Amino acid sequence: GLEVLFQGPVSDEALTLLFSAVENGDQNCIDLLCNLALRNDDLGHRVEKFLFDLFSGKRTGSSDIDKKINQACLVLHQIANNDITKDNTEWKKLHAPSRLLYMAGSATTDLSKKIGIAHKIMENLWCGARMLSSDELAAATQGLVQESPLLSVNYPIGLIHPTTKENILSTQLLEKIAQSGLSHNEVFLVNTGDHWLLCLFYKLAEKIKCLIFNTYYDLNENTKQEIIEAAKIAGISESDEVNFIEMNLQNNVPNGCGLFCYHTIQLLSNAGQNDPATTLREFAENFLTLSVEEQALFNTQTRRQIYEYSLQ
Ligand SMILES: [K+]
Ligand SMILES: [K+]
Repeated sequence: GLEVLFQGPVSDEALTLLFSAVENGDQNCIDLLCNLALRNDDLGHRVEKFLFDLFSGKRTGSSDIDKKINQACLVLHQIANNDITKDNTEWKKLHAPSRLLYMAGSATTDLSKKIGIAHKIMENLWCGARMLSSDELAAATQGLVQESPLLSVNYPIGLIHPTTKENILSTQLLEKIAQSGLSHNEVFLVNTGDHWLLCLFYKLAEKIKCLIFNTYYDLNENTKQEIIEAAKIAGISESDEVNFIEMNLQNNVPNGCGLFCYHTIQLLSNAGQNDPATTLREFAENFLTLSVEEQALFNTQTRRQIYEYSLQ
């Protein structure tokens, strides 16, 4: 029944058939899966994505298919570190930032066998406590909203410039207003040391509303004031109109401030006709009712879905 994988463009159904076979099969089906995702052709590309979507939680799967993927990742790890593969740098999937190389590098805990892999992708890319860089966050948050014209995300900045003490959020706002104006929803991602803040500017019928989403410990009145000063540039009247939503969610999600910024923008993109403050506050409250494992799974899955934008 798997003969259809080699007959013309591969159906989304034929792919589910493949992973159904892997779920119920043994080492042959795993080896077949790896062989197919290693291909340069369109079929290899389709298999590679479907596999990555299951590896990242973008597609749900049985707990049995997750265990097959862990094996596929280990097989690819061994192929990526094999001497034959290293001698043939023309094999793009094994020498470039690919989904396949990322999955391969997630197979052990020995960094000694992830060095070359990491270099080809760009250091421990698979750490669950990585404080996200601005470029990595910029790629993911903006790719996330390509199909949402009403939702605009800006390049991640710091709140205050180190060598001049100037409000950068004040300048980014000014420039965005001059360059394109403020969209229906305007997202600004602002760094305050270790922390990424989600600054959402949204209009409620000719009335600008501001909203700050903090997923760590609460903020200093100093940093809060610098934000408000910037917030007033966008047409916010008095400091009381700025809504600071602050709930620490980063106990079991270390340095996950950028992770929550990403997932938040996704929530806003899929619930367009609603209230941002409610959408976010309900998430943060619901997130605290989850188990340690459900949170650690969010940590892992969001990190993998984020880095996909830094891959080909
Ligand atoms: K957009
Ligand atoms: K705009």
